[PDB]
Amino acid sequence: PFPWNKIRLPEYVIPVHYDLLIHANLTTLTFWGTTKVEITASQPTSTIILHSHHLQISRATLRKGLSEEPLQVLEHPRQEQIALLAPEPLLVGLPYTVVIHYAGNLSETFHGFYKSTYRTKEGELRILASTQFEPTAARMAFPCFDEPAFKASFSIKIRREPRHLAISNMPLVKSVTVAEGLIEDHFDVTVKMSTYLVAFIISDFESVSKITKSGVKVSVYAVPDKINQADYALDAAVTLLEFYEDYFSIPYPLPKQDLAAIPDFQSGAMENWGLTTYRESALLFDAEKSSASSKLGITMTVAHELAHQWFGNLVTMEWWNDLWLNEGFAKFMEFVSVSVTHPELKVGDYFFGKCFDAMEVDALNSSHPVSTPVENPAQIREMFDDVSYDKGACILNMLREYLSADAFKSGIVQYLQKHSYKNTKNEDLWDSMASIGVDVKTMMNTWTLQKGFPLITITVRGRNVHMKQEHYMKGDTGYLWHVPLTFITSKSDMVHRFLLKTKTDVLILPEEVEWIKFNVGMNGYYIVHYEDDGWDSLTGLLKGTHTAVSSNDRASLINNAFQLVSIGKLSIEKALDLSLYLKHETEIMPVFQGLNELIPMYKLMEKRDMNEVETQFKAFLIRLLRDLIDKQTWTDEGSVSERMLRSQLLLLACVHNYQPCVQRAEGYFRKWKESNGNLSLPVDVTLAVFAVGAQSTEGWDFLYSKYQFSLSSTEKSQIEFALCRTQNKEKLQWLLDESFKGDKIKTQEFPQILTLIGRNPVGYPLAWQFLRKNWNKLVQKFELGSSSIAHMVMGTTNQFSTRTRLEEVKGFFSSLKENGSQLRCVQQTIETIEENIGWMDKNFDKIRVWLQSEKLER
Ligand SMILES: *[C@@H]1O[C@H](CO)[C@@H](O[C@@H]2O[C@H](CO)[C@@H](O)[C@H](O)[C@H]2NC(C)=O)[C@H](O)[C@H]1NC(C)=O
Ligand SMILES: *[C@@H]1O[C@H](CO)[C@@H](O[C@@H]2O[C@H](CO)[C@@H](O)[C@H](O)[C@H]2NC(C)=O)[C@H](O)[C@H]1NC(C)=O
Ligand SMILES: CC(C)C[C@H](NC(=O)[C@@H](O)[C@H](N)Cc1ccccc1)C(=O)O
Ligand SMILES: *[C@@H]1O[C@H](CO)[C@@H](O)[C@H](O)[C@H]1NC(C)=O
Ligand SMILES: [K+]
Ligand SMILES: [K+]
Ligand SMILES: [Zn+2]
Repeated sequence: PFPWNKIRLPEYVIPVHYDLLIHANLTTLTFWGTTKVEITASQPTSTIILHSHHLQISRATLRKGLSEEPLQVLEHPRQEQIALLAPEPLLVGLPYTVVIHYAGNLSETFHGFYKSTYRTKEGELRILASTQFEPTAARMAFPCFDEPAFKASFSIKIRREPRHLAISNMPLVKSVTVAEGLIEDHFDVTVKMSTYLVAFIISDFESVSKITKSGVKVSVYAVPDKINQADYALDAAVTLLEFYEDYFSIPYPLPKQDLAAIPDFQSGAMENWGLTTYRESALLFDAEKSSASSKLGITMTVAHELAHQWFGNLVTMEWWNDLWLNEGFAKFMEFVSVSVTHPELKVGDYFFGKCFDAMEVDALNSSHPVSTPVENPAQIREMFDDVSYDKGACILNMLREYLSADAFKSGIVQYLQKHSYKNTKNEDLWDSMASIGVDVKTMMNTWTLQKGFPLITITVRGRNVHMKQEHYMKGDTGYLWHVPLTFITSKSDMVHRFLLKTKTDVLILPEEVEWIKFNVGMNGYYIVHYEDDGWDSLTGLLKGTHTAVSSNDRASLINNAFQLVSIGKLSIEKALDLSLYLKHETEIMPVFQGLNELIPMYKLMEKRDMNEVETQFKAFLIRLLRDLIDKQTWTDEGSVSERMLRSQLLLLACVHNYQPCVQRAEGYFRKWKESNGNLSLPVDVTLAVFAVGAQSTEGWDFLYSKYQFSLSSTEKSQIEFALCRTQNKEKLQWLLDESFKGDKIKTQEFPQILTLIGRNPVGYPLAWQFLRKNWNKLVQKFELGSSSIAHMVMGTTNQFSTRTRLEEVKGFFSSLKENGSQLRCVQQTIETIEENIGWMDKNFDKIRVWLQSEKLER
């Protein structure tokens, strides 16, 4: 019988130091290790439980300090634990070293100690071996006390062949020849840290480097054929690292930081201390072929991972229930940092957007509080979602606006200083912020310990402004938040603030107003509804003088109008009437928000027998933006904002067959193709151009023939997108089969390819079938409940709208039993489908008839 029956490890055996030897064979795909960990026991025990997953342990011994003893090894593969059995008890307070020799196979997934491949520009296959342990995979590389609060120092030794280069968290102290054809690289001992942050990579990478003003050596690593795309990320890393050292008032503790581009990577990037890892697409920039969105993306990702060096590495959450302490803060700092470091990106314009994303999931019963209990690996992995990231960021933005920016800054600095090299709970952050009436802790508990967000309802009767709060949920709570409300009026540009702490309250204006708008700049995780003549007043404002409020305010009105349709407070008709203001809009955020609210309506239709209204609805959309579409140049000119807007509108108009866009596109593609790819296309039109070109066999085959050889993450992305738009079912199967096989398109792309095909009007049946027939191998490759699996579940089902379809979805996921039926994402699609059924049963006919009335304009 295994002597320990909990998922969590015992509390009373604590490691202080690991000494890790790793010898990998990149030709036989095998590895051998020797882990030594120094421990002490606070209670007496002759059993030591630690984590191990898929390692074959050959031998385990216990050292006293001279004296050595063999330990009996027991295995519990479900708990992912081994029991080491001592012949004598451990004496309390005395030091012991546990020594374990074991072996493994390089993982073929994207986690643990795993295999990654690439092609040389001369066509030769190349293997490297990299790591990804967050949250629970460290234990697949080396046996350990694999929970984030057992922090320890690490001394890492990698044995390898001369032709390879090894890198890890810390600098290389020395390289020792241990046998003919075998070198041992010794890395310097780390600072105290969590096991999930250990990293190592064995490759033939090349590097470029730059020294910060503070003496940190920053380096980017990539494969030899792509190292000339590292320059932009290197400049960015230096600037951002310098920024944070100043902002947090705590220098970066390590002598070097490396940023490595991995050719096979499941997430976008990872914060391992001193050795941050990235998808190639999240790190490498090509001056001539990369997009504005990709440049924006590299900067933010680097910003994010370097933020983690303080938030996550230096100060770490005690347990994964409080993961948002790492991920919410990192996501937020992206915006804090990059808006000083790269003001030309104007990233603050886009902050709002994440908040609305979170609200899509958070408005459902299947959401969870920011801070919420989890126990097993799949549960822990599911914390890496939009609540921990995006709501975590949003509520911090909210707290920040509520104290000064300086006060906020002071709190986080005291917090980082006090908890340096340690672990925090949710309550520790609040004690810090509470020590800079004002009660931050009660306030921030409402935002972290209960799910969802409030609807604030505004009633104006003369000078009295009645504010009311209740819990927003799509189909009892009595939940209450402390909401920092902001607002502006027709009489002053000055922003007014009210802390609504109660179900209702009232303020008195010094004079009556033509109009009033709440949640200014959308710095608040809540939505607003206006009673009486309120929305007609706001709709009249956007139709007469839209620039009376900001872009961001316009975007928030659009979103809230449609969110309120979904719970019955506003009619679909009044919201679409508001949409009409977009005829005159010019700014990226409200145009994109409109689209975010309107495209999904035709998406639901596309999956039904509804072609008359689908077509009317799409005509209306293009007509709504037609002026802004016709005003776009087929160039790469302007700000990042202008470019992203350009690229999206051109794609949109061409996908909906607006004939002037299409003919131009056809023409660009013909000349491109007839030069055999030699002509340079403007990057911003290339999506639109490839999408049109891929509608012919000639064009699709041609496009695919360039994918083989491309080195540009953007160009590959653009080709992927275009090929997935084909209406030939045999080609959509191929793409699905191939990316899954991973040889001609890499499997890291499969999730998104599966989603784009699920979005294809004639592809959705194929994508839903493929996910079902291939579930087990996909779960093995990506893990339950990773984001990837989550994105696949929702990407293939969340646009369904019928009961027949709901029963399909329910029946499949139920059959999976212990292998997927408890997944949070499955509950989320189900409730999404359920909301789709009712939204469409109510509004379908209303839209049909509204589209007709809106031609009493002709
Ligand atoms: C590494 O992979 C090999 C081969 O895929 C594993 O060895 C096999 O184990 C299976 C299943 O128990 C046996 O039926 C086979 O006969 C084995 N093949 C060989 C060549 O030994 C091996 O277990 C893996 N290592 C670890 C730790 O899991
Ligand atoms: C990994 O395993 C290979 C295959 O056994 C090792 O093989 C060396 O390389 C070639 C390929 O077979 C042989 O001709 C050599 O003679 C083998 N070793 C030597 C010293 O000559 C390879 O060295 C191993 N790599 C690691 C890192 O352990
Ligand atoms: C939010 C993005 C800008 C980048 C993001 N990376 C991170 O959050 C890292 O800080 C995470 N700590 C890495 C991670 C992601 C998924 C599973 C395990 C581990 C990612 O999506 O990978
Ligand atoms: C909301 O959540 C809980 C947990 O799954 C459940 O008991 C309850 O049925 C849910 N409410 C509705 C309307 O489904
Ligand atoms: K400073
Ligand atoms: K969960
Ligand atoms: Zn992160």
